[PDB]
Amino acid sequence: QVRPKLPLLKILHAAGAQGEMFTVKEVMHYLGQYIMVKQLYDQQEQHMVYCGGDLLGELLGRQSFSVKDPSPLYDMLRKNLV
Amino acid sequence: QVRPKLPLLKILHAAGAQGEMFTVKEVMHYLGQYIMVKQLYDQQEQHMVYCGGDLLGELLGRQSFSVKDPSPLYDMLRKNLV
Ligand SMILES: Cc1c(Cl)ccc2c(/C=C3\NC(=O)N(Cc4ccc(F)c(F)c4)C3=O)c[nH]c12
Ligand SMILES: Cc1c(Cl)ccc2c(/C=C3\NC(=O)N(Cc4ccc(F)c(F)c4)C3=O)c[nH]c12
Repeated sequence: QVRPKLPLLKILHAAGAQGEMFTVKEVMHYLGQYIMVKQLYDQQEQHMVYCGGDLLGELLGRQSFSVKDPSPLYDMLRKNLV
Repeated sequence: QVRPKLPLLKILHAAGAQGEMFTVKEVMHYLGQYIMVKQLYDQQEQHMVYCGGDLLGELLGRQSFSVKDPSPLYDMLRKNLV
């Protein structure tokens, strides 16, 4: 089981998660939710996430990532779920 | 506002919608959910919706569409709303 730190719960909750303990599938569904509802992906680079000045970005530290290559976010997730 | 038809009413509900009437975009937005959660998009081709055999397929009439060129179910709402 995974209890994230506040900041990511923050993206997390904000995509309608509830609570503190979680799974990794679950942590991946809400971050997807978030990107989809925040509509953060690129209308023309459909796999590219643009989260400049957006709290994901904050948490990832990049302004962009590709989902076709998800590493930098794993290193977010490798970093953030206790 | 729009009265979605059962077979599209089928698909909305599958991604946790409820009711009989919905706006365009909540609607636009459940399809969004159906597709995300069911992984209808191709992981390499992310703007690409691989849906044959799925309810969505035939209701689109099809086996995919380009989420860049949505006219099939922009067309499939227009005949399935309301
Ligand atoms: C990378 C990534 C993550 Cl993580 C999460 C969501 C997305 C994503 C989402 C969408 N692209 C799109 O065009 N729509 C609107 C849409 C809805 C239903 C239709 F049937 C339809 F044709 C069009 C989207 O929801 C594109 N990349 C993503
Ligand atoms: C076209 C279209 C429609 Cl219509 C609806 C949804 C999508 C879509 C969604 C995803 N692609 C992806 O790789 N994930 C996983 C994911 C989870 C958490 C993250 F943080 C993340 F970066 C990536 C997705 O959820 C990609 N194209 C779509």
